[PDB]
Amino acid sequence: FNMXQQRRFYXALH
Amino acid sequence: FNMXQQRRFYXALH
Amino acid sequence: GPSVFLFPPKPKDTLMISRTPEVTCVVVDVSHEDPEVKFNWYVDGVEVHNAKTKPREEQYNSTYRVVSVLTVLHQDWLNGKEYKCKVSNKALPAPIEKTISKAKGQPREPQVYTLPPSREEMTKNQVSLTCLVKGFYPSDIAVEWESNGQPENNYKTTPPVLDSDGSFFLYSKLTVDKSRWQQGNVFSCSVMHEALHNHYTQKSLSL
Amino acid sequence: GPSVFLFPPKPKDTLMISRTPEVTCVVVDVSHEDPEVKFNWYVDGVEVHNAKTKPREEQYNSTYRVVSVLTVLHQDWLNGKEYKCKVSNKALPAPIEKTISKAKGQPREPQVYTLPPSREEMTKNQVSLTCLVKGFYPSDIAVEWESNGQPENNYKTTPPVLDSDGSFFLYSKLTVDKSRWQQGNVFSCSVMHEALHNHYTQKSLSL
Ligand SMILES: *[C@@H]1O[C@H](CO)[C@@H](O[C@@H]2O[C@H](CO)[C@@H](O[C@@H]3O[C@H](CO[C@H]4O[C@H](CO)[C@@H](O)[C@H](O)[C@@H]4O[C@@H]4O[C@H](CO)[C@@H](O[C@@H]5O[C@H](CO)[C@H](O)[C@H](O)[C@H]5O)[C@H](O)[C@H]4NC(C)=O)[C@@H](O)[C@H](O[C@H]4O[C@H](CO)[C@@H](O)[C@H](O)[C@@H]4O)[C@@H]3O)[C@H](O)[C@H]2NC(C)=O)[C@H](O)[C@H]1NC(C)=O
Ligand SMILES: *[C@@H]1O[C@H](CO)[C@@H](O[C@@H]2O[C@H](CO)[C@@H](O[C@@H]3O[C@H](CO[C@H]4O[C@H](CO)[C@@H](O)[C@H](O)[C@@H]4O[C@@H]4O[C@H](CO)[C@@H](O[C@@H]5O[C@H](CO)[C@H](O)[C@H](O)[C@H]5O)[C@H](O)[C@H]4NC(C)=O)[C@@H](O)[C@H](O[C@H]4O[C@H](CO)[C@@H](O)[C@H](O)[C@@H]4O)[C@@H]3O)[C@H](O)[C@H]2NC(C)=O)[C@H](O)[C@H]1NC(C)=O
Repeated sequence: FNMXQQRRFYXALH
Repeated sequence: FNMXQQRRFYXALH
Repeated sequence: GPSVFLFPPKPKDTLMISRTPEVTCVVVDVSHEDPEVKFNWYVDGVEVHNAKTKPREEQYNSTYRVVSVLTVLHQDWLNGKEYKCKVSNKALPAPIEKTISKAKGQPREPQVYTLPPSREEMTKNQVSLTCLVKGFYPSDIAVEWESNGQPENNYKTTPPVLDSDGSFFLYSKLTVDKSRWQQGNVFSCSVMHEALHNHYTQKSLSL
Repeated sequence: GPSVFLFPPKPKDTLMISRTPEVTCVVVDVSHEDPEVKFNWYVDGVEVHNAKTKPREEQYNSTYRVVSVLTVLHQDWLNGKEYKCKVSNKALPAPIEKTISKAKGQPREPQVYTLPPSREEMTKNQVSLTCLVKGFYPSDIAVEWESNGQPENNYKTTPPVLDSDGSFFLYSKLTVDKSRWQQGNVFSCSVMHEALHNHYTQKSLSL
């Protein structure tokens, strides 16, 4: 999977 | 547990 | 009458933005004579209309089974919204209703430890690589293995087990040809859970 | 009407001659108004009269629960005899009947491997000692831990997990103060199963 997209998702979750 | 009784049990099972 | 069961998304699918999480409503014991079933879906009380209902399917016991699937948002499921499936069929007195949401309780972060195969297992052609995952809450978790960029599929994982402090642990077992272990190939256990940073962590294991 | 559930002996109790194995018949959803329940027991069709029936007990949901216990012979249970419990109560149309016996299938011997705690777990005050048990059939098994002659109780064991060849594996986790591991104390994982010699094997684990 795309790690940079996962990181952006987690940072933006709220 | 008693190991010698367990061994006798297993040897005599039939 | 028919019976309704309502199923959550796979843990991984809720945690990883590459995936699409879905909630699944299964209607069983639907009779040959009346097999018409309607579904209605709601999120925190508000009706939603994006569900996709499958065509009915007969069973090997003369009855039907009908399945509806709802795609949900990761963040919604993770932030505790509630999902309700309502099922309608003539052979019911009234519609059956079922609701689900993410397990509740204070989250705790998994600790992940890799354990090499025992010396005594080397008499064998295949060996066991172990990943211990402990101290996590809630029990929803996903565990995978890789090597050299690519997934390894020859693993089995125990269910989560309640530990003495009320947290959970499990073990995952990857079975590999002894060759590959002894050649020095690098393996990794990857763990996905809500209380990890990025929802993801990976630990290596090698000779 | 009432409902009847019938339970096998604990694996250890069937395997170890120091123990007394018993089969347990539980009757639930017995009403306040008619709580009289009779039990009859049979072994390979032949009635036996050594069961001991408990006094009825009320539940927190207005209903009763009645339990009968039958002591059985180790060798009989192990050699595949069948145990039948018949339950009688006025609120039934007819007596309910339930039968059990040892899981069937070709037995295979467990392989037992001990795994020390990870280096990365040493930052902690307590550490995890692991026992991997694999390749066994049927799934009925017991696992314990000792040290210096005496039982260690601070362990948890996963359920048996089906492996890719149709055999079973599990892992047991003993949690110990890091002190004791580092002092060089010797621990053992003990495993009881029908397909082991003596029904018993023990593997050591230490620094
Ligand atoms: C006539 O024949 C029919 C059909 O053969 C029978 O129907 C069965 O009736 C049973 C009794 O009424 C019913 O039992 C309940 O089971 C559930 C658990 O069901 C799951 O696990 C089973 C395997 O152990 C499977 O058979 C089921 O299919 C089900 O599997 C899950 O399905 C999910 C939906 O697809 C799926 O999740 C989705 O998957 C997709 C991708 O595949 C996506 O990821 C998506 O995101 C997900 O949402 C799961 O992965 C999948 N899981 C699997 C395969 O493991 C159980 O919870 C329930 O428990 C109730 O009762 C207990 C007992 O007291 C109580 O403790 C509980 O609280 C609860 O109230 C029941 O035991 C069977 O499920 C059902 N068969 C079906 C649905 O196929 C009829 O009964 C027969 N008629 C008779 C006898 O008269
Ligand atoms: C009103 O209130 C009563 C009582 O509170 C309710 O009664 C309950 O009804 C349930 C539904 O009818 C019923 O569900 C079934 O459960 C069994 C599994 O039960 C075991 O595990 C449960 C915990 O998960 C326990 O609650 C049970 O007590 C039971 O525990 C076991 O008990 C054994 C006998 O003592 C014991 O073995 C012995 O132990 C001694 C020493 O202690 C010796 O070693 C001896 O050798 C042994 O023989 C076990 O150790 C012990 N195990 C434990 C504690 O884990 C389940 O199998 C069954 O499944 C049926 O249905 C499913 C679902 O589809 C199907 O898949 C299966 O094929 C099967 O047909 C049921 O789910 C509850 O058990 C029961 N409660 C009881 C008995 O206390 C009423 O229902 C309520 N009224 C209502 C709601 O109207």
